[PDB]
Amino acid sequence: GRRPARCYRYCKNKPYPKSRFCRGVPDAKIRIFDLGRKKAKVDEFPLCGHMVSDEYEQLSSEALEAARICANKYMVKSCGKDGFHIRVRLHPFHVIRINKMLSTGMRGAFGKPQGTVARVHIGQVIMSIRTKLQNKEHVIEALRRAKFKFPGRQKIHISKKWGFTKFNADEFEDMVAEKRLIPDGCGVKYIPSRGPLDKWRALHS
Amino acid sequence: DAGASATFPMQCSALRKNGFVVLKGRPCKIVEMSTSKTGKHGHAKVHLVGIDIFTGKKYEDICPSTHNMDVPNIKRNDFQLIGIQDGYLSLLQDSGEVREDLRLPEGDLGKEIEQKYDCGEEILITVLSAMTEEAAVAIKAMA
Amino acid sequence: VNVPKTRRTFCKKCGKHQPHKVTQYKKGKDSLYAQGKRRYDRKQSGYGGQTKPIFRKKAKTTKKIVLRLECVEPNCRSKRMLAIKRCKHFELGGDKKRKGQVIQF
Amino acid sequence: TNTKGKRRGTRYMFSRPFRKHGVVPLATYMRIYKKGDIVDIKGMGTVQKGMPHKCYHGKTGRVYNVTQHAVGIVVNKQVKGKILAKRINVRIEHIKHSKSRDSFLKRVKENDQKKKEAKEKGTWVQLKRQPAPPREAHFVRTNGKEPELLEPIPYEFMA
RNA sequence: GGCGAAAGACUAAUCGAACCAUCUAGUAGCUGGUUCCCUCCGAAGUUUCCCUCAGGAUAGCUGGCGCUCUCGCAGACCCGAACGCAGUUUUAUCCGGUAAAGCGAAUGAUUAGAGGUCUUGGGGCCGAAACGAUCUCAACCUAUUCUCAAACUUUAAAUGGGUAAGAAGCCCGGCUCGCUGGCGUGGAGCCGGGCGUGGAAUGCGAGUGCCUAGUGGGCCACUUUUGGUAAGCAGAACUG
RNA sequence: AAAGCAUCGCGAAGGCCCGCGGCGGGUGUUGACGCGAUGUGAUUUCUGCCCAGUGCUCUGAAUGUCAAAGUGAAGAAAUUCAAUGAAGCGCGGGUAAACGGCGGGAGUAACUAUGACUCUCUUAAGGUAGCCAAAUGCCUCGUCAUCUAAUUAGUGACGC
RNA sequence: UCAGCGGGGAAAGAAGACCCUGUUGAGCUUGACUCUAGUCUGGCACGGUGAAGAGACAUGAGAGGUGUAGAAUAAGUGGG
RNA sequence: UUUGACUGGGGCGGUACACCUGUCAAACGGUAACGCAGGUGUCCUAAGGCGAGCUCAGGGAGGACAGAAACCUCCCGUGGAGCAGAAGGGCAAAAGCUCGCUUGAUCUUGAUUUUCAGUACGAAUACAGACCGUGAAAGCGGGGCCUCACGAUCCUUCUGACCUUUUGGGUUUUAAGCAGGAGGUGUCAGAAAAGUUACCACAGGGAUAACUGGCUUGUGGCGGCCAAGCGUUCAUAGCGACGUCGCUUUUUGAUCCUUCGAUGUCGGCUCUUCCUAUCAUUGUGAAGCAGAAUUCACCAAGCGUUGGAUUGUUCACCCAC
RNA sequence: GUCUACGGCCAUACCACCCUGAACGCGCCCGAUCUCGUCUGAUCUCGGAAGCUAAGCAGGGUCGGGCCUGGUUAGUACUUGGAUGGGAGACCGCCUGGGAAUACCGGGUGCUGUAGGCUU
RNA sequence: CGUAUGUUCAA
RNA sequence: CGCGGGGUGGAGCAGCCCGGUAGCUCGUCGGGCUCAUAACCCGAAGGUCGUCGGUUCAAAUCCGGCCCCCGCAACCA
Ligand SMILES: C/C(=C\[C@H](C)C(=O)C[C@H](O)CC1CC(=O)NC(=O)C1)[C@@H]1OC(=O)/C=C/CC/C=C\C=C\[C@@H]1C
Ligand SMILES: COc1ccc(C[C@H]2NC[C@H](O)[C@H]2OC(C)=O)cc1
Ligand code: MET
Ligand SMILES: [K+]
Ligand SMILES: [K+]
Ligand SMILES: [K+]
Ligand SMILES: [K+]
Ligand SMILES: [K+]
Ligand SMILES: [K+]
Ligand SMILES: [K+]
Ligand SMILES: [K+]
Ligand SMILES: [K+]
Ligand SMILES: [K+]
Ligand SMILES: [K+]
Ligand SMILES: [K+]
Ligand SMILES: [K+]
Ligand SMILES: [K+]
Ligand SMILES: [Mg+2]
Ligand SMILES: [Mg+2]
Ligand SMILES: [Mg+2]
Ligand SMILES: [Mg+2]
Ligand SMILES: [Mg+2]
Ligand SMILES: [Mg+2]
Ligand SMILES: [Mg+2]
Ligand SMILES: [Mg+2]
Ligand SMILES: [Mg+2]
Ligand SMILES: [Mg+2]
Ligand SMILES: [Mg+2]
Ligand SMILES: [Mg+2]
Ligand SMILES: [Mg+2]
Ligand SMILES: [Mg+2]
Ligand SMILES: [Mg+2]
Ligand SMILES: [Mg+2]
Ligand SMILES: [Mg+2]
Ligand SMILES: [Mg+2]
Ligand SMILES: [Mg+2]
Ligand SMILES: [Mg+2]
Ligand SMILES: [Mg+2]
Ligand SMILES: [Mg+2]
Ligand SMILES: [Mg+2]
Ligand SMILES: [Mg+2]
Ligand SMILES: [Mg+2]
Ligand SMILES: [Mg+2]
Ligand SMILES: [Mg+2]
Ligand SMILES: [Mg+2]
Ligand SMILES: [Mg+2]
Ligand SMILES: [Mg+2]
Ligand SMILES: [Mg+2]
Ligand SMILES: [Mg+2]
Ligand SMILES: [Mg+2]
Ligand SMILES: [Mg+2]
Ligand SMILES: [Mg+2]
Ligand SMILES: [Mg+2]
Ligand SMILES: [Mg+2]
Ligand SMILES: [Mg+2]
Ligand SMILES: [Mg+2]
Ligand SMILES: [Mg+2]
Ligand SMILES: [Mg+2]
Ligand SMILES: [Mg+2]
Ligand SMILES: [Mg+2]
Ligand SMILES: [Mg+2]
Ligand SMILES: [Mg+2]
Ligand SMILES: [Mg+2]
Ligand SMILES: [Mg+2]
Ligand SMILES: [Mg+2]
Ligand SMILES: [Mg+2]
Ligand SMILES: [Mg+2]
Ligand SMILES: [Mg+2]
Ligand SMILES: [Mg+2]
Ligand SMILES: [Mg+2]
Ligand SMILES: [Mg+2]
Ligand SMILES: [Mg+2]
Ligand SMILES: [Mg+2]
Ligand SMILES: [Mg+2]
Ligand SMILES: [Mg+2]
Ligand SMILES: [Mg+2]
Ligand SMILES: [Mg+2]
Ligand SMILES: [Mg+2]
Ligand SMILES: [Mg+2]
Ligand SMILES: [Mg+2]
Ligand SMILES: [Mg+2]
Ligand SMILES: [Mg+2]
Ligand SMILES: [Mg+2]
Ligand SMILES: [Mg+2]
Ligand SMILES: [Mg+2]
Ligand SMILES: [Mg+2]
Ligand SMILES: [Mg+2]
Ligand SMILES: [Mg+2]
Ligand SMILES: [Mg+2]
Ligand SMILES: [Mg+2]
Ligand SMILES: [Mg+2]
Ligand SMILES: [Mg+2]
Ligand SMILES: [Mg+2]
Ligand SMILES: [Mg+2]
Ligand SMILES: [Mg+2]
Ligand SMILES: [Mg+2]
Ligand SMILES: [Mg+2]
Ligand SMILES: [Mg+2]
Ligand SMILES: [Mg+2]
Ligand SMILES: [Mg+2]
Ligand SMILES: [Mg+2]
Ligand SMILES: [Zn+2]
Repeated sequence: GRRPARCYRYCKNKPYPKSRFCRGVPDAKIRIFDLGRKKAKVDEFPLCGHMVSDEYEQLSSEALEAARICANKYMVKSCGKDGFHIRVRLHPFHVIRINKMLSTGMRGAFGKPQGTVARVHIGQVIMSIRTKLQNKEHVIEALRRAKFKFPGRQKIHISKKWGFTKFNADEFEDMVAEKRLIPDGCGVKYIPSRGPLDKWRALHS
Repeated sequence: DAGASATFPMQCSALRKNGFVVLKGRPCKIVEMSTSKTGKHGHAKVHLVGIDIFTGKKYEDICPSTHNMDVPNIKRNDFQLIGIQDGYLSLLQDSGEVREDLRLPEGDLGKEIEQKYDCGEEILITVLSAMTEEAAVAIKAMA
Repeated sequence: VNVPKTRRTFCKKCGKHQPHKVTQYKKGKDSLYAQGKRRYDRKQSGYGGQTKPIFRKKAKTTKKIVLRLECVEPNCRSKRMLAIKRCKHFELGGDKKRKGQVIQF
Repeated sequence: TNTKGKRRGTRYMFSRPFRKHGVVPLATYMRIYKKGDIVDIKGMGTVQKGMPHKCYHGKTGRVYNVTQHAVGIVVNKQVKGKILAKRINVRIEHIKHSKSRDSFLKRVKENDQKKKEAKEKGTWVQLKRQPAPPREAHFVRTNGKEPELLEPIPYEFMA
């Protein structure tokens, strides 16, 4: 089976991604990174909550899967099966190796792929949930449960941005009225006041 | 006429059940390979027997795994047959030349070749030349 | 490797480029009266067994081809040995390569 | 153990800069090199002939021989615990004039010229360079404006 | 050699080759030892080659011996009247592709939704004799979006590496050349003259030869760093 | 070791062996019911298949190899070159109580299972008569029975 | 200090027999390398007296078909 | 008489033994492991040399048979092609392609670079002197666009001079020289080389394994955290999936620090003491605890934990108390 | 003001689409006898001068793409040297010096050498 | 030279 | 976790090696012969060459991954 996660907690090796030099990597435990209502329009889910790592460590693909399931399950219970959208912001790209010791020694010890981990930085966001403002308490509580599936310390931070966009919530509505933020599915498109005037014409037509 | 010797040097343990080897001054093809490490802790030896490339005579040898063994050089090519005279088959080259040297095989193979020629169909024989001698040992037909 | 049977190259005795007849050098027959052989026979005489090494660990699967270039000038039949790189296959005056022709299977 | 390859590790060193590939601009060949001047060695991968070895790239030497396409350069090379003056031949594509020597040669002319005017005028012109001296005293006018008060900002968790 | 109903048994306490003397002080890259005092200097476990890896040769590190020079003074008293270099900075100039960053920049990897929809396929419906109409899902394109790279990169540090900071310089006149050449052209060399504000800081006296022992098992720490779950583990860089 | 069994060599100018040497010496004051060399191991009952390999042996008409001496040819000669061709080897036969060796896959019977049967690859021969988890079986403390309250033991059976 | 005792002295006895290293051996084996006693075989000598035979090699002839077609392609092989 | 070396002990294995690319490698250069991803012992009369013309991969549109795919045409096309091979670099009126002519892959003396001891070999750079190729010419070219593709002494063999010597002189053969190639040492600075030893020997080695101790704790053992779920209902009486944090040295590994002028090896037997992660027994708390029985947890090691069949057994398994 | 020929730097010069272009030029353009070369006088070579700036080309345009440059990012990331600093660690803070890169926001859109020409 | 076989009962 | 040998019509097996075109036997199917079956005779059909990539003008074949099925080795304490 798997070694305990304590054996691969620290970013001890250079990144070792699945590439043409690293063949036979088993598929990561986590495959679905986005769940809930991914289609919900930018304006439907303004409130955003992030789980932020406070250590420079490795999070295994299995750990990412368990937290995703744990957060999803609770959010369905508290807000509904379509009252939010969860995105896992870490993709396990670092391949960890195992030198199988089956009853020779350390001769030729370079191991074989065992799994994948996501090298996380202090302050890198681990997972994000966007929902309505009235569900802030649940998003903290849901993210609180998912914290117990990870090693190390994590912090829950309610973002001042609007939804999953990179624009402040307190000014998001103003930019949309002034056509500097066109709703484009999940996110928005920023309209730079540059480029051919035809594009400005269509927007204001 | 390249200086490359017909003798080709190669190890013994890196020889398979298909490889060509020269045993007792005779080109041979390996038909069995079994290694063996005698002594509690000594060098493993490899026992290998090769059946000749031309003759059917098997040949046996014992060599330390590490030791090296000569590998023969084979010039193989197949040409269509046009005419049989005095036991000397007449052959045709891709270059366009005709040499009526060599000889039909001295067994059931050779007799079976000539009766095909007498009937007349898609015929072309291979020319195997190792060391200094030659043997025509194979038959082929077009489609 | 294909090398032509003739080439125009420098002739040392003529002091100028001349046509040369190109053959392949082959080792001559040992004289048996060469100093080294006369010593070898004298050393091997009598008892003692083999007195000189017998090389066995051969490794080269090719040889360097030496071309015997002969000046075609009738008054200067000078010969010079010119070596080329190692090659498994070598022929003099082979049919030249052509482009854009069918493989012919 | 690494290989002894002559161009090992020069993947980026002898590569051309981004969007600088192609024909070698011809002012490179129009430069004049004479015995005694100081040249910077910088191998260029476009020209594979007359390459300097990788140990001489980034080194500066003195020209001692000039040929049709190349120059002989004396370059200092540190070999373990000794420095050897190595004489290397490189095509002029891989060298350029050291601007440091050109700047110094200009200053020698300027010093020699300035000395002649110091004799026909008494005045003593400073020739030797001086390290940056401590700043001399001065006044700082507030111009009525009171200096702005700076305070450290409160911590904000930006995630 | 013997002898062995065979155990390599027995052959004078000796046997898988007796005993005695000699060759013979046999050879040993291996173990052990290697004898008074004080004084001064003082290492190496690294490079390359070796049937080399418990050893050598080789360079390095060491010592000894020098030699070649530089630097003296106002004074019996008291009393003034630089040759060059550098485990360092500065100034100038060149070198680099690590850290970081980037992926709405190439290469490779990778999540989501949106809009188009030419073509391409599927589902399905009208039509249903025929095309045909129409909708969907994909593929495909476009603009965005999540996340990454030792063996990717437009960018790109810090530390770092080279060189220069004059008298072997500069300036002026002349001459030689078989090289070069439209041209006393170009280049180089040679000869004569003139010019000291010795052309950054700081420190220091330098240069040069011979002979040469020991060493060539290393180990540790900061920081960087490879393999390993890890190790008082194995392997590197840097300085101590 | 042994009796018993089998095999091998030898008719003396010999077999086997000794010996530095003397056609010296042992067997041998011997002669095939003998001497010498091996294997197996009383009796009882049997001793299957394989001569492809490796030995050994037989054969030598003849081809292929094959030394010295000799013979020829050229040359001033040294020398070179050719022809000739001993044994041996190669070629052919015999021999396993010489050394030794002795197979896979697939289908198939009217419940199921199995497989007398059949197909196919393949060897020099494909392990026969027997015997067995054996002093010989990993799996294994095999499965069944017996022996015991309880048996990794014993015994009997079974045998890809 | 006495009688005991066997925890410790990593107790004594012996320059570890295992294992590894040495460009250190020895006993034995063999398709290892290089030799050798013996043995087989050929040649020269000791080695003589007779008799009857054979082969190769070189020189010249004048011959050497045959199922077939021609009526002897002796057998080929060229210039024809 | 020999039966290589390296080596997380040795053997098996591999070749990290001679080389090349990218990385490691910490932005000069150098830099290790049986580090990672690969390649080499070749190939080429052109795939060498020059010149000339040309533009590639791919895509769009169109054109009888013709279609996904035959050939023709236009358009876009920074190289997304090709350049022998591994990779990296380089290259677009070219280094690619096609064509033409050729033999600079020739002869010769030095200098230099790379590895470096700054020796050799190999390979390479820039010149010089001949003789040539090509192009109108400038010019380019003494092999392959660059980074690998290879080999001493001795010996043999070949090539060169109206060459030197061949011994008292002369002629001739022969032999020996001088210079340049080749034949090869891949353990690639280059011995000529099979096993076994449990019958063994010597010098040594804790530079080095097998047992004990130490570090480590993957593995083994034990415990916790969250809570999807199990539990007629009910996450948490008793359980705990996905994850995740630990402890122990009672297993095995990993390592090789101590011991090879020696620390007696397994198991049992006997005997003492100790630990608690408590089976029982004393005191208790909880239950899906009516009673009885049972389960969970706390204080707790004071005391006890047995008799046998098989097995050398530790371990198992069964009989019985 | 600008062109031609030969250029140096090699996008501030490229790319798309557009508007304008006097003069001279550069072009397109006409033709194949000669030179020369092609399946094809399209290309290439040659001999010209009826027409045209349609194109090339040149100048300009475009809340244009690209490129160049500046700001922001940010004294952030990273980093030299130091501590018997913190923290179980992972890592972090400070002292001493150095100091980036996107997104995002401005500005620019060839300069110039030699020779010859044209613009009352 | 060389081939085998023919489901049960039933006049 | 090692080393080797193989996967090819319904069955067994060639071809590989030694790149240009999948074959042998049996079976299956159809027609004879026979009263009928087999035997025998005349014909026919049948394979993604385990799968995925790469090289090549061209892959069952050469090279490299994955799956499957079988053997060999695992020694000294
Ligand atoms: C390997 C050999 C040639 C080498 C080029 C060479 O130089 C060898 C060299 O002379 C060895 C000497 C050198 C040393 O200085 N003194 C020693 O005495 C021996 C030969 O290769 C073969 O031809 C046969 C090779 C087949 C194998 C059998 C024999 C080799 C024979 C040839 C002697
Ligand atoms: C495999 O089991 C074992 C292996 C070795 C030893 C002896 C060694 N143990 C420690 C010492 O080094 C040595 O003691 C002596 C007296 O020689 C014992 C058991
Ligand atoms: C290992 O077996 C060792 N202790 C004994 C060797 S017996 C010769
Ligand atoms: K390396
Ligand atoms: K490497
Ligand atoms: K990218
Ligand atoms: K030394
Ligand atoms: K006798
Ligand atoms: K046999
Ligand atoms: K036989
Ligand atoms: K003999
Ligand atoms: K020329
Ligand atoms: K060696
Ligand atoms: K553990
Ligand atoms: K010991
Ligand atoms: K125009
Ligand atoms: K009935
Ligand atoms: Mg690591
Ligand atoms: Mg946590
Ligand atoms: Mg003799
Ligand atoms: Mg070149
Ligand atoms: Mg007795
Ligand atoms: Mg014995
Ligand atoms: Mg005695
Ligand atoms: Mg002594
Ligand atoms: Mg030693
Ligand atoms: Mg050597
Ligand atoms: Mg060693
Ligand atoms: Mg020692
Ligand atoms: Mg690098
Ligand atoms: Mg980085
Ligand atoms: Mg960046
Ligand atoms: Mg010394
Ligand atoms: Mg020394
Ligand atoms: Mg030492
Ligand atoms: Mg060392
Ligand atoms: Mg250590
Ligand atoms: Mg260490
Ligand atoms: Mg160590
Ligand atoms: Mg009997
Ligand atoms: Mg017998
Ligand atoms: Mg028998
Ligand atoms: Mg039989
Ligand atoms: Mg004979
Ligand atoms: Mg028989
Ligand atoms: Mg049935
Ligand atoms: Mg049987
Ligand atoms: Mg049995
Ligand atoms: Mg039993
Ligand atoms: Mg038994
Ligand atoms: Mg039993
Ligand atoms: Mg009993
Ligand atoms: Mg029994
Ligand atoms: Mg005691
Ligand atoms: Mg004692
Ligand atoms: Mg000892
Ligand atoms: Mg001893
Ligand atoms: Mg031993
Ligand atoms: Mg040694
Ligand atoms: Mg010996
Ligand atoms: Mg002995
Ligand atoms: Mg032998
Ligand atoms: Mg060793
Ligand atoms: Mg070397
Ligand atoms: Mg580097
Ligand atoms: Mg560095
Ligand atoms: Mg570097
Ligand atoms: Mg390339
Ligand atoms: Mg060209
Ligand atoms: Mg090399
Ligand atoms: Mg020249
Ligand atoms: Mg060239
Ligand atoms: Mg000689
Ligand atoms: Mg003489
Ligand atoms: Mg040589
Ligand atoms: Mg060597
Ligand atoms: Mg021995
Ligand atoms: Mg024994
Ligand atoms: Mg130790
Ligand atoms: Mg030691
Ligand atoms: Mg103990
Ligand atoms: Mg231990
Ligand atoms: Mg622990
Ligand atoms: Mg565990
Ligand atoms: Mg769990
Ligand atoms: Mg130990
Ligand atoms: Mg003791
Ligand atoms: Mg001791
Ligand atoms: Mg003791
Ligand atoms: Mg007991
Ligand atoms: Mg307790
Ligand atoms: Mg107690
Ligand atoms: Mg018992
Ligand atoms: Mg025209
Ligand atoms: Mg116009
Ligand atoms: Mg713009
Ligand atoms: Mg900027
Ligand atoms: Mg029947
Ligand atoms: Mg019937
Ligand atoms: Mg009937
Ligand atoms: Mg009836
Ligand atoms: Zn000549």
